Amino acid sequence: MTKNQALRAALDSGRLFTAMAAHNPLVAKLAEQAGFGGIWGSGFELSASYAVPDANILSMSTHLEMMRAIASTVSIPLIADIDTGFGNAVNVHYVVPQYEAAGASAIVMEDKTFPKDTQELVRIEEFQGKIAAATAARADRDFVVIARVEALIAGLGQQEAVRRGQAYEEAGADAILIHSRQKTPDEILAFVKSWPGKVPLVLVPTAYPQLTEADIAALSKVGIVIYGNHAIRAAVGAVREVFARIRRDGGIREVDAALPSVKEIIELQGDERMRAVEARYLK
Amino acid sequence: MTKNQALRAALDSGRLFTAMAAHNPLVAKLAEQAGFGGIWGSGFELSASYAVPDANILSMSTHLEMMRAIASTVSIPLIADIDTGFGNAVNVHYVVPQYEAAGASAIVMEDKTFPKDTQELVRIEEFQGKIAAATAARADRDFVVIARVEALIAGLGQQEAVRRGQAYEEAGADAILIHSRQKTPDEILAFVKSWPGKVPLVLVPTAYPQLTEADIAALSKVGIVIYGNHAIRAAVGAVREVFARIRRDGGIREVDAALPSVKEIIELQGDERMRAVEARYLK
Amino acid sequence: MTKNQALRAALDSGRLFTAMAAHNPLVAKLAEQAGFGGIWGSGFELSASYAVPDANILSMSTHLEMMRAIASTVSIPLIADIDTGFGNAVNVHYVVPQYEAAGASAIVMEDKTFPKDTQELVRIEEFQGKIAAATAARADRDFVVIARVEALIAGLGQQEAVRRGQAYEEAGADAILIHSRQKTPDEILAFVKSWPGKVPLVLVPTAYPQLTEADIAALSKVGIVIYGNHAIRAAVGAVREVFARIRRDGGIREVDAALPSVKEIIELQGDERMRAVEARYLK
Amino acid sequence: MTKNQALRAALDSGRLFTAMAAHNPLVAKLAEQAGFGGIWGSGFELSASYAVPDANILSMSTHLEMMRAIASTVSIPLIADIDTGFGNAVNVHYVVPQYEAAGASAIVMEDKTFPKDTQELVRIEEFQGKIAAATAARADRDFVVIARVEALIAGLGQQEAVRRGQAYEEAGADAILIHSRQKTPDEILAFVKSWPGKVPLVLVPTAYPQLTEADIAALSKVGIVIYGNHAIRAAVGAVREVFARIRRDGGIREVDAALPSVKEIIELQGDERMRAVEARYLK
Ligand SMILES: O=C(O)C(=O)CP(=O)(O)O
Ligand SMILES: O=C(O)C(=O)CP(=O)(O)O
Ligand SMILES: O=C(O)C(=O)CP(=O)(O)O
Ligand SMILES: O=C(O)C(=O)CP(=O)(O)O
Ligand SMILES: O[C@@H]1[C@@H](O)[C@@H](O)OC[C@H]1O
Ligand SMILES: O[C@@H]1[C@@H](O)[C@@H](O)OC[C@H]1O
Ligand SMILES: O[C@@H]1[C@@H](O)[C@@H](O)OC[C@H]1O
Ligand SMILES: O[C@@H]1[C@@H](O)[C@@H](O)OC[C@H]1O
Ligand SMILES: [Cl-]
Ligand SMILES: [Cl-]
Ligand SMILES: [Cl-]
Ligand SMILES: [Cl-]
Ligand SMILES: [Mg+2]
Ligand SMILES: [Mg+2]
Ligand SMILES: [Mg+2]
Ligand SMILES: [Mg+2]
Ligand code: NA
Ligand code: NA
Ligand code: NA
Ligand code: NA
Repeated sequence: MTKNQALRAALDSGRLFTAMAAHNPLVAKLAEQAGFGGIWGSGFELSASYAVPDANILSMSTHLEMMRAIASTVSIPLIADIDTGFGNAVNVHYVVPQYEAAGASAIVMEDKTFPKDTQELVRIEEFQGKIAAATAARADRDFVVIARVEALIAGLGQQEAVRRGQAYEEAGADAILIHSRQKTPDEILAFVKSWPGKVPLVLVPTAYPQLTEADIAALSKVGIVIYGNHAIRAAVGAVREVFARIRRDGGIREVDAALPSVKEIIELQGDERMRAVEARYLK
Repeated sequence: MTKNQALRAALDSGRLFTAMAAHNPLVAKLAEQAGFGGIWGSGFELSASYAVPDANILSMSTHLEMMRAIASTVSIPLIADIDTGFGNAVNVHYVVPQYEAAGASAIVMEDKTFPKDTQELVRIEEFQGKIAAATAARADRDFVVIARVEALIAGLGQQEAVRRGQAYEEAGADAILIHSRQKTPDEILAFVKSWPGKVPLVLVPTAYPQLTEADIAALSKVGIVIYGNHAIRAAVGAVREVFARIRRDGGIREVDAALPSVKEIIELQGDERMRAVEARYLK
Repeated sequence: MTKNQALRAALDSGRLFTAMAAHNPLVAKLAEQAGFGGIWGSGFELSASYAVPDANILSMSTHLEMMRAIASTVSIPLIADIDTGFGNAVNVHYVVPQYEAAGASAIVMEDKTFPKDTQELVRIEEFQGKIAAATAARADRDFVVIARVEALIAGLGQQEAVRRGQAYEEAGADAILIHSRQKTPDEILAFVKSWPGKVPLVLVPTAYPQLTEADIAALSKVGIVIYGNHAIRAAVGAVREVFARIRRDGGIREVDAALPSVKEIIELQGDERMRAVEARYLK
Repeated sequence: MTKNQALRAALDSGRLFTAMAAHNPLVAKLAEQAGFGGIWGSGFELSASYAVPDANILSMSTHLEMMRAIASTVSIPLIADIDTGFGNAVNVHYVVPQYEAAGASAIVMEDKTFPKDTQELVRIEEFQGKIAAATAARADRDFVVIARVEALIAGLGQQEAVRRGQAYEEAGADAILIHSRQKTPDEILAFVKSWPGKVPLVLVPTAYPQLTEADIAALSKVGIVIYGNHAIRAAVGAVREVFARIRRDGGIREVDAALPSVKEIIELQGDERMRAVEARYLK
C-alpha cells in the first residue's frame, strides 16, 4: 500500500487515525516511532520554529520543502497544512500538485479570508471553488482534501459552521476539520452531534485537552484526531530548561547524564544505513 | 557595535565567550535569552534535525539558509560551521562571502579531507591555502575565521596538531579550534599547555563534559567554549518522552499541564511586535 | 557610494535613470555591461522563465533568492518587483527587510487587490498603510519605496490615479510608478502633465514603445524608465530560432558559427577571477 | 508510458535520441516544442546563467530545484547533470533518489576527482563504487545511470578510456558518455570504433560541431546525442544584441517590432490553462 492508500484505508475503515505535529523530519521520525498514525505538517509549528507568527508570514516554499523532507523520512502518511491555499482557487490549483509531488498524503485548507483585513471568512461559493480546484488538481484520487471550517471560531454559530461543512463536502472535500478554541469541548461536541454529512470529521483538541482519544473514539463521526503543536511545545520546554541549567551550572557536567546520548542521535540519523552504504559502495 | 565587532571584542578582551548549538531560529532565540554569548550553527545539529548523518550529506544551501534565518532572529554573534569548506580553496572563496552576507560573524572550517576516502587530513599547505582564501574573501575584517584541527582525532599526535594549528594561524586563522573525542580532557589540556600561538583557542567539550567553564576560564589560552549539540539532544529527549506519554495515556489530558503553553510559544514568535505592526499599519 | 546611495543620487539629481529587466544574474550582468542604470527584477520575466503566469503563482522565495543572486553579481542598483507585497501591511513589514537584506536598492509594490476576485484595487487608506509599513520596515533610509498605481489600467480614470499617487506619496512613497497598457502614450502623458506631487514618476513604456527616452527626458517629472520584459522576449526569440534551425539542419554544424562562443560564456562566468583565486589559494 | 520508460524505450529501440540543454523551464519547453527527444539539465548552462564558473561552485540545491521545475513543465525525459555526484559513493546514494524524485529520467556522473587538486580522475574501482551506489539507490529500474568518461580529456589515452567505460558498464552504467574537447571528431570516432561494450554511447559534440546527426546515426553504437550549451549561447547572443540596440537607439521604438510579442510569452506561460482554471474554479 502506498501512503495515500493507507490514509484512505484508515478513513474508510472506521478506525480513529491519530496524527502528531512535527516541525522537522527528526521529530516526525519520533512520532512515527511512538506509534502515531500520521504526521501533521503544522504551519503553527514550523512558523514557531522560525520564531515568526503563524499569520502567513513564513514563506510557502519553506513549508513545502519541509513537507518534502518529512515525507522522505517517514513511512506513515503526512497531512500538510496549506493555510488558506496561499491565494485564491487559481493558486490552489498550482499549489496542490506541488504538495502531492512533495509526498504529502493530504492537505488541510481553511476558509478564513486572506490576507487578514483591518467578513472573517470567505464566501461559501468561493471556498467551494477552492476545494473543487484542489480535488481537480490532485493526480492520485487517494490523496485527501480536508476542508477546515473556521465559522465556530469566527463566531458565526453552529448552523453556519454546519452549512459550510456541507457545502465543502458537496464541493469535494474528503473530510471536514471543525475547529474550536474553547477550553471545553461543548461547542465541538454539539457540532459533531449535529453533523449530517457523509464524510468524516477531523478534530484538533489542543484547546480542550480533556477530550481524550477514548472520548473521541465514541464519536463515530470523527475519523482523525490531530495533536496540533505538542512537539514544538515539548521542545521549547526542554531546551529552555537545559539552557537555564547550563548557564546556572557554568557548564554541562551535570546536565550531560540526563540527556539522550550523542550515540542515540547518531542512530536516529540513520547511521546504520549509512555504514551499510559505505561498506558496500565506498571503494 | 555590530555583531562582528562584538565577537572580535570578546576575543581581544580576554573574557571567555560561550556559544550554544541551535538547529533552528527558535532554539537560537532561547540560547540568546538564556544568556549565551553566541550561537553555534552546528552542522551536526542541523543534519540530525533532518535525520541524516553529519557526513556532508545535508545540502550546503539548507545550512546557509538556516544561518540566514538564525542571524535575522538573534542579536548576538552567530558562528557558522562550514565543515570542510564544501570543496577546495576555490569553493571556500565563493562560499565565505555568502555566509558573511547571511549574517554569520565567524565560520569554522576543519582540515579533514573531503569527501571521505575508502591520509585522513588534507596537506598542511593545502589547508593554509583554504584559510588564506577565506580571509581574502571576507569583506568585513572583523568577521572571524576559525580553523579546526582534527589531527588529535585522526590520531596524528600532539606535535602534528600543534604544527597544523601554527601553520593555520600563519595563514590567517583568527582562532584555532582543537578537537578531541576522548572521554577525559587530558589530550586537550596537554595540547593547550603546549600551544605556542598568539591566537586564542576554541574548545567543544562535548565528549569530556567534566571540563567545566571554571576549568576552561583557568586556561588563559582558550577564548571560546562551544556547546556542540545539547539543544538537539535536549529536544529529542523531551519530544520522545511527550510522544510516549501521549500514546500511553491515549491523549494529551495529562501531558498538557506540564508543557509550555500555546501562549508562551506565540510570545516567542514575536506576537507583540506583530500586534504593534498590525495596529500601526493594517488599515 | 553604496548602491542605495547611487539610486537616491540619480533620483535627486534630475538625470533620467534607466533600468532593464533581467530573469537571471547573467542577463543582469549583460544589462550592466550594456550601460543601463539599474536592473529591474521583474516578476513577469522570472515567472515567464518558469513558464507560469504572472498571477502570484511563482513562489515569493524563488523571486527573493533570484534578487539575492542578481544583486551579488552586478554593481549597479537592483529595483525589485514585490507585486502586491505578498499579503497585507503586516506581510509587507516582514517582507521588505528581506529584499533589503538580499541587496535590492528599491521595491515596487502595486495597489491591486490580492488575490484576484471572481473592487479591482485595494482601498486608498489600506495601501497607504502598506507603503507606510514598507518605509517603517526599511533599515537604510536610502532604500527606495516605489508605489505603483493601477487605477488607469483598472479603468478608474485619471482623477483617481492622481488621487492615489498623492495619497501614496503622503504615506511615504519615494516615487510613483503610473502604469498603462494602452498602445499609445496619451493616457500616460496626460497623467504626467497633471501630476502635482513632489516625488518623481516611473514609467514602464512596454505597451507604448514609441515614447522614446528623448521623449521621456522631456518630462521633467519622470525620473526612471523601466524596460519591463525585453530580455525574456529577446531570449525566447533567439532560443526558439536556434532550436528550430538545429532540428531543420539535423545538427549544429551551421548554427555554431553565428553563436557567441563557449569561451565567451566562460568569460561572462568570471573565469578570470576564478583563475586568480586558484592561482593564489589552491595549494 | 512514463518518462523513464520512454527514455529506456528510445535506448533499447536503436533510434538516435536527441537531448537539448536548458537553463530554465521556459527554454526546456521550447526544446520540447522544437521536437528534441529530451532535455539536458546542463550544469554548465545553469552555472553560466548565474554568472559563476562550472567548477562545482553552484549549489547542488539550486540545480536539483531547477531539475524539479523543468520536469514539472515538460512531458519529455530530463537527463540531469550531477557532475561528480557531489561527493563520494555515500553522497551518490543520498543524492540519486532526490534527482529521481525531482522527476529526472537519468543522471550523468563523471569520473573526475573532486574537488580539483592543486591524478585527474578517480580510481576505476572508486568510480565503479559510485555507479553501483547510484544504481542501488534508484527506485524505478527504468531510471538511467550514465557514466561519463573523462580519460580522453585528461589525456590518459584511448586504451584507458575504453578500460574505464567497460568497468563502469560492469558496475551498472546503462550508458557511457565519452567526452572530447578536440575541434575535430577523430578522437571520439576512434573511441567509438573501438568500443566493445554492450551499452550505448552518448556524445556531446559541442567542440566538434561538424559531426552531424546523420554522421552520428551512422554510428550504431551511439544512442544519444546531447547539445550541451546552445540555449545559453543563443540567449546571450540575442540579449546582448537587443541591449546594445536599446542603448544605441535610446529606447525600444525600433527593437520592439522584431521581438516575440508579450502575448507570445503569456501563451508560453500557460495562460490558456490558467484561464480554464479561473473560469471553472474562481467563484
Ligand atoms: O497546527 C496548525 O498550524 C493548525 O492549523 C492548527 P491551529 O490553527 O490550531 O494552530
Ligand atoms: O556541532 C558540529 O557540527 C561540530 O562540528 C562539532 P562535532 O564534530 O563534535 O559534532
Ligand atoms: O515586469 C513586471 O513584472 C511588471 O510588474 C511590469 P508589467 O506588469 O507591465 O509586466
Ligand atoms: O553541459 C554540461 O554541463 C556538460 O557536462 C557538458 P560540458 O562539460 O562539455 O560543458
Ligand atoms: O524504511 C522505513 C523505516 O525507516 C521505518 O520508518 O519503518 C518503515 C519503513 O518503510
Ligand atoms: O531586537 C532584539 C531583541 O529581540 C532581543 O534579541 O534583544 C536584543 C535586540 O537587538
Ligand atoms: O566588481 C564589479 C565588476 O565585476 C563590474 O560589474 O563593474 C563594477 C565592479 O564593482
Ligand atoms: O501537457 C503536456 C503539454 O503541455 C505538452 O508538453 O505536450 C505533452 C503534454 O503531456
Ligand atoms: Cl527544526
Ligand atoms: Cl528546519
Ligand atoms: Cl534563467
Ligand atoms: Cl533561474
Ligand atoms: Mg495552521
Ligand atoms: Mg560540524
Ligand atoms: Mg510585475
Ligand atoms: Mg556539466
Ligand atoms: Na523547523
Ligand atoms: Na532544523
Ligand atoms: Na530564471
Ligand atoms: Na537559470
